[PDB]
Amino acid sequence: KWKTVVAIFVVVVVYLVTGGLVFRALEQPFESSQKNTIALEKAEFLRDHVCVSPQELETLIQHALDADNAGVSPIGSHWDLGSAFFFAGTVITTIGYGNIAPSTEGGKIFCILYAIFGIPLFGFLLAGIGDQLGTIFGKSIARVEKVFRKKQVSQTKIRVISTILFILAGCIVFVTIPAVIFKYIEGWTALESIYFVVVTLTTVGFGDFVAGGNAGINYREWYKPLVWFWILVGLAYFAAVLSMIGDWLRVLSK
Amino acid sequence: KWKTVVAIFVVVVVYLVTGGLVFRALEQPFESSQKNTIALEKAEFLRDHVCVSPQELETLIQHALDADNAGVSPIGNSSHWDLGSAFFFAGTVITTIGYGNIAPSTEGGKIFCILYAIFGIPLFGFLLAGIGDQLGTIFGKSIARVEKVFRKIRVISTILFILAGCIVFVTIPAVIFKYIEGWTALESIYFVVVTLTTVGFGDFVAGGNAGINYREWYKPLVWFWILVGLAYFAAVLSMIGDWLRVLS
Ligand SMILES: [K+]
Ligand SMILES: [K+]
Ligand SMILES: [K+]
Ligand SMILES: [K+]
Repeated sequence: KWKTVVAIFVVVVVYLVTGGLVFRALEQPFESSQKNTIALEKAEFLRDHVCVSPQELETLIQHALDADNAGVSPIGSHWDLGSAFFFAGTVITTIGYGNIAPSTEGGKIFCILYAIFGIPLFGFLLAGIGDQLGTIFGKSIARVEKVFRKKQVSQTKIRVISTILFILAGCIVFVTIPAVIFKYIEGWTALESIYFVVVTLTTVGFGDFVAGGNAGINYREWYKPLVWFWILVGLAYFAAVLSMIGDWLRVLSK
Repeated sequence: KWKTVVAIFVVVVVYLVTGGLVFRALEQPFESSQKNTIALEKAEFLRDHVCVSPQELETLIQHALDADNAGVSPIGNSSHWDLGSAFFFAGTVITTIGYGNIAPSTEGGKIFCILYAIFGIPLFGFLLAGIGDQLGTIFGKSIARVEKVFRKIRVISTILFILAGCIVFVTIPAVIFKYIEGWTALESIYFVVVTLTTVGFGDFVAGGNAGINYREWYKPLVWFWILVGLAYFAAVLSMIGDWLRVLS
């Protein structure tokens, strides 16, 4: 119904206006801070180095940015058999970190066709893992559900206890335990690790934090595909969690 | 069934190995080219400018990168967190596109983004399902008018919907982004596909240029296109999924 479509639209538009105001309240002071810091650092380089013109400076910065955009650090491979495999995975899962992206015209063309047919192909694997996890957790939850049924507990509370039991159990295995590993391996903060997990498993994938992206960290070859395996089982868990939040939002709608 | 789950896994693993080899065949020679280009550009700067030491060169390059990571161009008044630009950022999280050209740098901004995504993505799901049902009624009533003419079929209707929607949601907006943002014909189509599949690399982001001073009607209209375009692409990717299930 169009009447209900307009209602959800008004809620979403308000939710975005609200979100945007909270984000600028938390981010605009830091943005202004970095805007002034680069203004000062560029101005002090032209003071200290008189043999450098303001135009020659901008040309160098542009050359450094062009290199960084291409996935090459302008300080001091991303397409190796393993790193390219994980890139492909990032496209198929719709995460799209963008820390690396195709620069070649042909690379962009192949990326279009690869995503179009690859994303539905993953959909089957994600639905398959989703059904398997629903059988593993489903059998474990039923064992607990039978215990409360004997205790004359209401059908309401049992379903509530089960929903909190599944979320809490999976949150340990797919969110907490991997974030502890990323905090130690990648060397991020407790917040930045949880932030990476949520941003990854929601398929948002900003690319500010990417597992196995540090030049200084020389971790073994098994880490990159193991991260992709965590993603595979973690996306199925998060899909169920986001579906339950949707289900609870439908309850609040009625 | 687990027997079919392992089968799809083997297909996906092969598809990734294949994909990775095609991507490196197209990208690794250019990567090596840019690796040598920055090496020579830095070496030429230190030759032409003797008053600059190799240490103070890396320090500025580092300062420039730090600024770019924070979403501030180290080139050359404009903001990324203004009422309108922050609204589009919120939209990017909710649609799961996540361009990442801008992302929260604050610990609090990161905390709020976790909660915002968790409750916001399902909220969008309803709006996307609602637009999906409405488009299915608009395109469904228009296809039935043509279907009645030939009766006096399902394959002919699928080709008609894909071609019609591809003009309205992919072709026409790509032409606008090529003129407004100033991208190539390829880069505009590439941006549209990367955006409407919710991949969102962030290499190309509408309303991201510092030099381009587009009005307050540009940034929200882009999200309005994202809103109706995601519903179209969701149906297209569902049909490709349906077609693959037939081949299975
Ligand atoms: K990104
Ligand atoms: K994404
Ligand atoms: K992304
Ligand atoms: K996505």
